[PDB]
Amino acid sequence: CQVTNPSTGHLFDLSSLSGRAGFTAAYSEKGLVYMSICGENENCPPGVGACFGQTRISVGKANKRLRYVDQVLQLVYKDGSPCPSKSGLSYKSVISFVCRPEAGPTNRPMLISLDKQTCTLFFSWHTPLACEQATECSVRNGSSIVDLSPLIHRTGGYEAYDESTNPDFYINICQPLNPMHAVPCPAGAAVCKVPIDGPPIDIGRVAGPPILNPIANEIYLNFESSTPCLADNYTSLIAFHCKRGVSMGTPKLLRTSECDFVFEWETPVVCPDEVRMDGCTLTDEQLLYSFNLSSLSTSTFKVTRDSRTYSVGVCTFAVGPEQGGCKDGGVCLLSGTKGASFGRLQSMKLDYRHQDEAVVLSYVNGDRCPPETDDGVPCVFPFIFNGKSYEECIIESRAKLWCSTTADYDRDHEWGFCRHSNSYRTSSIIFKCDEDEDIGRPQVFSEVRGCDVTFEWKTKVVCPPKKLECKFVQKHKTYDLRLLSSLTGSWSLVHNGVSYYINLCQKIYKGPLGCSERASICRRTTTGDVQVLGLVHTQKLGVIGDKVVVTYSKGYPCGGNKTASSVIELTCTKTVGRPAFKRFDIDSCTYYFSWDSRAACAVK
Ligand SMILES: *[C@@H]1O[C@H](CO)[C@@H](O)[C@H](O)[C@H]1NC(C)=O
Ligand SMILES: *[C@@H]1O[C@H](CO)[C@@H](O)[C@H](O)[C@H]1NC(C)=O
Ligand SMILES: *[C@@H]1O[C@H](CO)[C@@H](O)[C@H](O)[C@H]1NC(C)=O
Ligand SMILES: [Cl-]
Ligand SMILES: [Cl-]
Repeated sequence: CQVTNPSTGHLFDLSSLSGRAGFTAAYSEKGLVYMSICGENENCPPGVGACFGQTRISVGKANKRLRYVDQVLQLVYKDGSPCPSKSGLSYKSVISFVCRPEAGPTNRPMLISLDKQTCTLFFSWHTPLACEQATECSVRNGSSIVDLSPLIHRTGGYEAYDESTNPDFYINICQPLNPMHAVPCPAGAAVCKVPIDGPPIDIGRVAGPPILNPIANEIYLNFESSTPCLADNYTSLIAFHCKRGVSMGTPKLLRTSECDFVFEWETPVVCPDEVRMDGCTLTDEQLLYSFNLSSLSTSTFKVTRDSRTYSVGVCTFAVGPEQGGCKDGGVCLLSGTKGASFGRLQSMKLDYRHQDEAVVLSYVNGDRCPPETDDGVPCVFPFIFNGKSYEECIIESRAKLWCSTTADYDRDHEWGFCRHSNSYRTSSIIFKCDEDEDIGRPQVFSEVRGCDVTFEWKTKVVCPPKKLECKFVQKHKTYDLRLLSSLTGSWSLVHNGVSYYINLCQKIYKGPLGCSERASICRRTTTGDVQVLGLVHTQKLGVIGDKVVVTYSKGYPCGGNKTASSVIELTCTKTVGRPAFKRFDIDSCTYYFSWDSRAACAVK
C-alpha cells in the first residue's frame, strides 16, 4: 500500500486510509460508490475495492498496485464486473491521489469523469498525505518576499476567456487543479484545455517556484506536461503584470505559439508595497488644508454587530501579535478560532468625499468573499451537518460542492450547490465630522454578503478649519488679506433693506441667530429668516486681471442640488474700504460682492 519516487526516493504511505469500512464517492444525484483503500470494501462482494451504490456492481477488484505518475499516486482496480460495451471486458477504476497541503472536509474521493466506451471510472482524491515538498508560491525580492499564495484556487479553477456560455481553459498556480463538476481535467494537472470535440488535454503541470525578473520587474511561472505536442511535450506560461485595485484579476490567454501556451495575469499581489506618500494624513488639491488621522492610529478598536466582532485599525494592523488572525489585515472579522482579513493595511487609500465633507479610508484585497448557492441565497458558516460543524462548502452525500443556508442543516435541511466568489474582501471607514468626539469610536454602517464592511466613525479629527490663512500667492505676487479678517464680529452691508454679514478667512462672530457656526458670509432679509451664503473652510483665493477674488461655497439649499455661493472681488485702492453688493446670478445661485481695499495690493 505504498510507492516511492523514481527521482528523489521519498516515502508515501496510505495506511491511514486503508479502512475496511472505507469511504463513499458520489456519481449522478442519488447514485453512490462504496470504496476502500488497499483492500476490499465491506459494502461490496468479497474481493472488490469499489462497487455501484444500491446494486453492488464491481467497478474493480482491490489491490496494492500503486503507480507513481508525475506527482500523482495512482491506483488501478482491475477485473471488475462485465462492461456494457463488449463481452469479457471488465470495469476498471483509476483512483488517483493529488496533493493538497491544507486538510479540510473536502479531502475525499470523487468521480471526475466516466469513459463509457472503455468502462473506465476516473477518480480523484486530494490529500496532504500525497505531498512531497512545500507549496512554493513565493519568490524573494531584494529584502522582502513576493507571494502568489492568495491567488491559489482552492475549490476549482480559474476559467480563461473565450477569445476569437461555454468553457475553454482552466488554471491554478502552485497547487494543482481541484476536482471540477463535469470537467474531465486529468488528475494533478495545473493548466487544462477543454476543446468542444475532444477529451480535455493536459497542457500544464506546476513545475518550479515563481521566477523573478531583476530588471523592469514582472513575475513568471513555468508549467510542464507529460502529454506530447503535435509537432514535437506541451508547455504553459503565466506572466504577471502588476495592477492595483479591488480585483485580484483572473488570467487571460495572450500568445498561442503553437507548441506553447502563454497567459497573462494582472494582479495586486505582484505590486510592490508602497510607503504612503504622506503617512496617515489625507491631502486634497481642492481644499489644500489637510486632516491628521494619526491620533486614531494609536490603537485598535473592537466594533461589533449581531455577534460579528471586527477589530479595526487606522494606519495600523487590525490585530497585534496576540490574536494573530488576519495577517496584514487592517480590518479583521474575529471568529476567535480564526480571522478573516477585510483588506490589507498596506493597500490603504484615503480619499476626500467632496459631496459630503467626509473622509474615506479604504483597505482592499483581504481573504476571498464567501460562496453563495446557485440560486443566490447566502451560505451560513458555521453549519451543523451529521452532528459536525463545518466552515466551508463540503462534498458529502452529493456530487458537487455544497453549503447549508441555515446554522443547522440537520434541523432545517436547506442548502444549495455552492457557486464561488471571485472578489476578495474589502473594507472602508467613512469619517464624518463631530467637534466633541476627541477621538471617536467607529460603528458598523453596512455589510454586504460578508464581502465588504463599512464603518462610520465620527471624530473631531476630520473637521476643523474655522480659521484660515489670508496669505496666498498668484504668479509670484503675495497678497495679505489679514487686514479684513476680523477676529471680533464681522462686516455688514445693508442692500435694499436686506442685511448682509461678511467676514474674510474667519467665522462670523456674534452672528445673527440662524447664521450657523463656520458661516463665512450671511444674509438676513428684513423680517425674514437668515441665510448662510458661504462657509469659511471652503475658501478659495485667486487673482483675475487686477482683481483679487475670494470665493465661498456651500450656502443655503438653492433647488436641484444647488447651494448658495458667494464671490467677493477686490480691486486695489488707497483705503481699507467697505464691502458693497454687486449682483446675484440666478442660474449659478451666486452672490457677487464689491470691495475696494488696501488689502488687495501686494507690497515689498
Ligand atoms: C522588488 O523590490 C524592489 C526594491 O524594493 C522594487 O523596486 C521592485 O518594484 C520590487 N518588485 C518586483 C516584483 O520585483
Ligand atoms: C516529455 O519531455 C521530457 C523532456 O523535455 C521527457 O523527459 C519526457 O519523457 C517526455 N514525455 C514523457 C513521456 O513524459
Ligand atoms: C499627526 O499627529 C501625530 C501625533 O501622533 C504627529 O506625530 C504627526 O506629526 C501629525 N501629523 C502631521 C500633522 O503631519
Ligand atoms: Cl486526507
Ligand atoms: Cl479621549
